[PDB]
Amino acid sequence: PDWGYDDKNGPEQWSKLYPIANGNNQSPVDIKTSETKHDTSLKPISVSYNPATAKEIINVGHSFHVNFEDNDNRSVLKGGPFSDSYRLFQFHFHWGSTNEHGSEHTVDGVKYSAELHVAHWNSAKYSSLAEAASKADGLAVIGVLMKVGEANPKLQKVLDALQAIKTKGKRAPFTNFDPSTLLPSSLDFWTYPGSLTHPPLYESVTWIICKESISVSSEQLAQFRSLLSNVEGDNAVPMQHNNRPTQPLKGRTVRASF
Ligand SMILES: Nc1cc(C(Cl)=C(Cl)Cl)c(S(N)(=O)=O)cc1S(N)(=O)=O
Ligand SMILES: [Zn+2]
Repeated sequence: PDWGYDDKNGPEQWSKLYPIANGNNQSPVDIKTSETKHDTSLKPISVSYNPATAKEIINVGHSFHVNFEDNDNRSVLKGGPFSDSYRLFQFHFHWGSTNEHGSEHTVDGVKYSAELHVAHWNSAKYSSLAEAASKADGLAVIGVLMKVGEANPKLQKVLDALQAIKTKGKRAPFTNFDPSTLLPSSLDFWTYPGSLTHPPLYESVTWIICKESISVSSEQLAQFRSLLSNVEGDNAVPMQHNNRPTQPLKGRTVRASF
């Protein structure tokens, strides 16, 4: 695994292997609210997820992923800036080494403690995730800023599952879960054209960033950081952080739905 988040293989070094790191549509960004453009043409975000599409949780070494069956349109995102239906395939989190930072997106310079990514691919235009992932209109990702405070009970199934995937490569079934339960009450959002926030950093993402945060406790964040990046039997290496710094807007417009 050439890339990671440590001093030698981390975000400031990704450009050596992935020159798109220094591109014009890189994510995440700082959303400066004085510079957002309210767009009257934005429709409300519509999510409709079937809990039976939940499939598997996986320790991928730098993070963990919760994957969904994506063979049909049982679980879809519509509305907002999109004409096309986008098919749910994954959610995951980013976090930092301490409570002070850990989100990827920031709002008016303010860093949150963690961030939820709910990822979808354009099944109107493309035939698979692998095809869509490199296309400018291929991916739609909802970002939710997670503010340290009260324990969030909606995270329970996810946190309880981590003990079965402690080390790199471990995976387990993760079923009967609707991740719309993790979204805030308001789906008021910012949107901008951007990228995956880690390699391969493709500029394929329409970002949908929620205005409203969701909560997370200090102890729930500790559960994320207690996951191990090493394989079973090796020296324990906690997953301390996996958030990328904010990237230059390079003249992009962040639009507001509100
Ligand atoms: N950084 C990143 C990478 C991927 C991956 Cl691992 C692929 Cl192999 Cl496409 C994906 S995804 N949704 O897994 O295709 C999303 C992101 S993110 N953090 O939401 O921008
Ligand atoms: Zn992410």
